[PDB]
Amino acid sequence: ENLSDRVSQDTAGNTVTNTQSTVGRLVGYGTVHDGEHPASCADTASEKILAVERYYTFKVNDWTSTQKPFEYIRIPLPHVLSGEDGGVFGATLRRHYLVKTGWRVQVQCNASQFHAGSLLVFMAPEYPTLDVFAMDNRWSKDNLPNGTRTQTNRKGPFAMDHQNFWQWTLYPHQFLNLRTNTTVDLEVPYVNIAPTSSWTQHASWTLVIAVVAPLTYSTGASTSLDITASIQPVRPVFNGLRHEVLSRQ
Amino acid sequence: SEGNEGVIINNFYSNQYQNSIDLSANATGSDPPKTYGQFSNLLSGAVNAFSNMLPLLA
Repeated sequence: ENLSDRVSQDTAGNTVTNTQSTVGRLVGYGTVHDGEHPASCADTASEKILAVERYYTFKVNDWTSTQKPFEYIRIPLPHVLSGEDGGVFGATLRRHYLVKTGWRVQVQCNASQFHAGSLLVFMAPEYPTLDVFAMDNRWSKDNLPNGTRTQTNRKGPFAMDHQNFWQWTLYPHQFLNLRTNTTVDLEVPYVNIAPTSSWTQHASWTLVIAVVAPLTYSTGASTSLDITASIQPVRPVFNGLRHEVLSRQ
Repeated sequence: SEGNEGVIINNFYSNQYQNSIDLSANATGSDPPKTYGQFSNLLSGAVNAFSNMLPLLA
């Protein structure tokens, strides 16, 4: 079973995550979101809402024997938490024009000492997601590695949404290797083209889950491994208060 | 006392040879010497501290 300097807890409001097999928290770019006000806004921000700075936990998908290498699932931020599952975060988010935040994630998946396989979990700024910024529905190897080009663009070399997955480890990441761990912990600071974001039309960060070494096991072993995640906005700062977005969807 | 021996000369054989060796045992036991000689096989590298370390699991 799981041990000692590998047993770890993280308290967020009224939220706390525990793992008995961690490998540490990878802090991307080596910095955390400071929670500082955007220098481009004259209005004072609403910040430090306790009800907002906690972990939102929901399920991603199911890992099976069938997934092939590099098939993935994307979770666009802040969008995934802008709805009902986003609690007061979502509610506040829908009434502000702009949000500036960092992310702290934990993705979870257990198997046994008789299972073999590994996931790659990474977080990437400006990763190409669905149009509508929603979590992918099923695993896909869609539009890797040359991007999506137009129908007719018969001879085009590639499109700007290219993604050479052979290099996905350039992104802040950690491996969820079944023989080693059960959880992966990442944290990223705020990065964007501007001092704060009009989140409505931009999913600036994407949490990506990909298979790199396919699931293997002998008969009688657990057969499908669920994948869940805990996401927490790190010191979000809101500005430009107005009426509700509404069609939140 | 002594027996029937009355030679002037020092015994040619030393005592540990001429006689048995009277020993005395103490009630509470006695500790063996620490070592019976210097013959030994040695175990090295038993422990740690120092390598291509702390890349090494917790």
